[PDB]
Amino acid sequence: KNYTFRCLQMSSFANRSWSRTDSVVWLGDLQTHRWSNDSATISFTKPWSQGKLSNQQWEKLQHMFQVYRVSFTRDIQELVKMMSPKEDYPIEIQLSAGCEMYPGNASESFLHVAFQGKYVVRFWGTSWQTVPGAPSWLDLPIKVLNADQGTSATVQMLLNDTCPLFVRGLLEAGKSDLEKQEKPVAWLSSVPSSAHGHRQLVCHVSGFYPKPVWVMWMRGDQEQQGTHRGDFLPNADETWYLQATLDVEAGEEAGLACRVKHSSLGGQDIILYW
Amino acid sequence: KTQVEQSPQSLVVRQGENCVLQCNYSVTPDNHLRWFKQDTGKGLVSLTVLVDQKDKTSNGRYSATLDKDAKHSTLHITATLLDDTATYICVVGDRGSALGRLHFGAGTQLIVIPDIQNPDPAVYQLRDSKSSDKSVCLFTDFDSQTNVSQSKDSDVYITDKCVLDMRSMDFKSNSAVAWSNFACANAFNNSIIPEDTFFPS
Amino acid sequence: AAVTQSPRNKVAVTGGKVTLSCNQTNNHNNMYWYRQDTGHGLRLIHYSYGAGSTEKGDIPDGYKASRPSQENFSLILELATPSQTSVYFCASGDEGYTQYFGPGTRLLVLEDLRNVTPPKVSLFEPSKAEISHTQKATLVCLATGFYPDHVELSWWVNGKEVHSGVCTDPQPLKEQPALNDSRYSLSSRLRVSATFWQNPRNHFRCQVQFYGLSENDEWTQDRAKPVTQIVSAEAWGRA
Amino acid sequence: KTPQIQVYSRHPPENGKPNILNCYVTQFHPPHIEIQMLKNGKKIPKVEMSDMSFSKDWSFYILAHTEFTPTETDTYACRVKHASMAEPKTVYWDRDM
Ligand SMILES: CCCCCCCC/C=C\CCCCCCCC(=O)O[C@@H](COC(=O)CCCCCCCCCCCCCCCCC)CO[C@H]1O[C@H](CO)[C@@H](O)[C@H](O)[C@H]1O
Ligand SMILES: *[C@@H]1O[C@H](CO[C@@H]2O[C@@H](C)[C@@H](O)[C@@H](O)[C@@H]2O)[C@@H](O[C@@H]2O[C@H](CO)[C@@H](O)[C@H](O)[C@H]2NC(C)=O)[C@H](O)[C@H]1NC(C)=O
Ligand SMILES: *[C@@H]1O[C@H](CO)[C@@H](O[C@@H]2O[C@H](CO)[C@@H](O)[C@H](O)[C@H]2NC(C)=O)[C@H](O)[C@H]1NC(C)=O
Ligand SMILES: *[C@@H]1O[C@H](CO)[C@@H](O[C@@H]2O[C@H](CO)[C@@H](O)[C@H](O)[C@H]2NC(C)=O)[C@H](O)[C@H]1NC(C)=O
Ligand code: NA
Ligand code: NA
Ligand code: NA
Ligand code: NA
Ligand code: NA
Repeated sequence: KNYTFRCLQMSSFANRSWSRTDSVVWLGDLQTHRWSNDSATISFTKPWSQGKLSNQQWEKLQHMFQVYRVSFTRDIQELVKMMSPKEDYPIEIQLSAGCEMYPGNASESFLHVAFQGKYVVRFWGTSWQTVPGAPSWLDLPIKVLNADQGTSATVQMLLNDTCPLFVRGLLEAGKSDLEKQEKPVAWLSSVPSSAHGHRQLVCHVSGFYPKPVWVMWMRGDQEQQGTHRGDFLPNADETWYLQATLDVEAGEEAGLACRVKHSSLGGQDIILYW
Repeated sequence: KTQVEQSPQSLVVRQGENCVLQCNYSVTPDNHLRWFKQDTGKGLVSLTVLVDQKDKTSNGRYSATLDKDAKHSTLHITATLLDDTATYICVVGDRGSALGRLHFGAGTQLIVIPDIQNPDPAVYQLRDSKSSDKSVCLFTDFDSQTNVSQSKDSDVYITDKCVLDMRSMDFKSNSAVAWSNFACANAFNNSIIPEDTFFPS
Repeated sequence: AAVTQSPRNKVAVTGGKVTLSCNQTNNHNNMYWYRQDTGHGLRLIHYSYGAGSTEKGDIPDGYKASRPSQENFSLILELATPSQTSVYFCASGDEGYTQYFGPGTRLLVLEDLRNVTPPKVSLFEPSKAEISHTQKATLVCLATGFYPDHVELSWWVNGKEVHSGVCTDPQPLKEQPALNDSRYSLSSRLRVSATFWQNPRNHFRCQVQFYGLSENDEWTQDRAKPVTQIVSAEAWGRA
Repeated sequence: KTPQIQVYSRHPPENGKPNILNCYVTQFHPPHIEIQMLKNGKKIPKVEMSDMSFSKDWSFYILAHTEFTPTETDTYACRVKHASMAEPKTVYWDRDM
């Protein structure tokens, strides 16, 4: 299948003096890197996080990021002074950067920037641009950022060349983690559903990887159309948690089963009878 | 002590000699490096700017290298002229935009001793345009081997030597001036002056 | 892309107010003030990203910045001190990295103005002996009795400044090197061809611009107030 | 945005059996947040936090978890302080939910 490599930067600027930048890196829904503000170096969160980079290529790439993090912090502080007093502290800046990998040497790279939680700027082709809906005052920051040909050449290289090359290596090195199968375990429970005579049956499903799963409340062969899947919730061990609720009438509980289909079960569906 | 260091601190060369000036820096990042020439009590004249990881530039008799890996630049002056006498200043810009700070080296002082081809050492007396009882003594046309010493008598004033350039005639000459309230025969006694120095009258 | 500074030279007293002005018609958003002291590179005092913006540089202490317009960026020394004796450089720029530098301002802050004295200027005409020996004619200019040493000596022929065949002592000499606030002397030569000096339509002038008191500096002594002024000496060519 | 808090166990809850309790805090900004996991209204020591990350919509999320052993009597909760709330929000673990 297709995998998106996502480098997520969160930068908080409380006032002229105080700031922190924290980064996490995801390949699909698996974390590959962490870079805490407190750490001089990027941390691997998998044995295979260096992908197929030599030690010298990785050291070179890390050194570039180390200079970037310091430079970025000063650049934002200077841009605030430049736009003063239009924009003031506190300021949150987020970057989402990476590449989506497609079959047959195809990929697309992205670098999106959010200011105070709104997507306002991307890197596109050879320059920074504002996106539809961004405020006009960003034209000055963009003009200043776009004067820096050295940064533009580096960003172009990272998006066009480094990202897809690095990620092709990660996919090879991490293949056995990315393709892991972990079995769901299910269990049932019930509560009042703020309706006089109505019960809410809950089917809990936990420990499954990967994410795609099917969970249905059932009377025999009849799929209970009232079934509501909650959100996919993460477990600490890089597996998933999901619950499916059914609002029933007190007494009708008898005859209901919860059925779970998952790739890990090799066709042996879980059926739990209330 | 600082992020940009220049060597030598100072140097004296003779006209027509080449010299090399060094700049070493710790500035990070290093977007570009500029060489300025600053003549005495004047402003900054850009000679060259280097921008690439391994860079070479030229500007007439000036050439420069930059190696961003070594954080090292050299400025080469070919065939020095009197007018190269100046301070040479290395500057590193830490961005390719107005968000940049400039990091200035403290400079290298270059002195170029001019070549006096046809010396004619002499001591002339010059009279005041207004009150012609006043005069100065002009020691002129000596080659750059001759040193002019301050007077032993503290009521006699003697300037350091000074080279002028009559550009249209392609002609340079050294001179020093002495005055007091004393004759020109005696003015430069405390200096070792050429034996064939012309004293008119 | 030109930048101008005024004044170009200023003598001030400790405790006095000094304003250094920088003007730029490039429509540059960005302006920068530096000082240059022997043994150091230029050091950033204050900068500005536009009208109403002032930002502290590396060494802002003892200076206020003012950006009243896109064109003008001023450095204000509210209480001048001797440590602010320096050469001050202004620069401007757009979004690009290039800073375009002005020509510099020389500031001297004296403890006291009591010894400030303008020069006497004397022009010494060429020796007939030099002319017969060399077919060249050296004029000498002498500025004497001045304090402090903030003078600019220039040569003018027929109302136009000359540089060819000129050289001025690189620093004034002290008239009484024993004394604390010695007066200075400075000499210059202008060397021309004998035929040029011999032409009686050639008017030669040695000019000394002296930097001293402003019209608004207080003066308590009997002698003339030693204000900023030009003193010059002139002679015509002759056979 | 006002933080959503979801409390759930890793394994089926059985009285007296060790387990892991998850507190998943989502849809909040700015990212400054204090998350406490409580036993009988008292701070559980040595609670593990995931790195903070953010979703497609740029809102922040983090997973807190801790070892716990459910009993008939003990109550478990997740308490969140965030600028978007005058008062701390507390969500109680209900095994039946
Ligand atoms: C794992 C690898 C795969 C690739 C993953 C995706 C890659 C992209 C991920 C994150 C972005 C990383 C960007 C890396 C740039 C690194 C370049 C660098 O060296 O650091 C540079 C860092 O400076 C920057 O580029 C700062 C980053 C650009 C700003 C990012 C924000 C863009 C949007 C603007 C924010 C909008 C809100 C602002 C308004 C706030 C005020 C109100 C330093 O530049 C200087 O040194 C370099 C030498 O090293 C020289 O080439 C270069 O001429 C000179 O100026
Ligand atoms: C890098 O690739 C871009 C085009 O790709 C787009 O922008 C990237 C940053 C990344 O986001 C991709 O996934 C995007 O599809 C090249 O940009 C073109 O460059 C030429 C001239 O250099 C220009 O005329 C085109 O208009 C640009 N394309 C666009 C859409 O603007 C860029 O040159 C590449 N740079 C290098 C160094 O490889
Ligand atoms: C800049 O911001 C930081 C972080 O917000 C300020 O430090 C905080 O101050 C409050 C007191 O009002 C404390 O409760 C926090 O615990 C502090 N946090 C940290 C990490 O120190 C800091 O004081 C601000 N600085 C200035 C100059 O205003
Ligand atoms: C985030 O990391 C940065 C970078 O290390 C910290 O900045 C340093 O902080 C100390 C003060 O604690 C300064 O003296 C250093 O000079 C700073 N380093 C640089 C490169 O500026 C920053 O303090 C950290 N932020 C928080 C909130 O801890
Ligand atoms: Na690895
Ligand atoms: Na690896
Ligand atoms: Na900056
Ligand atoms: Na040098
Ligand atoms: Na300085």
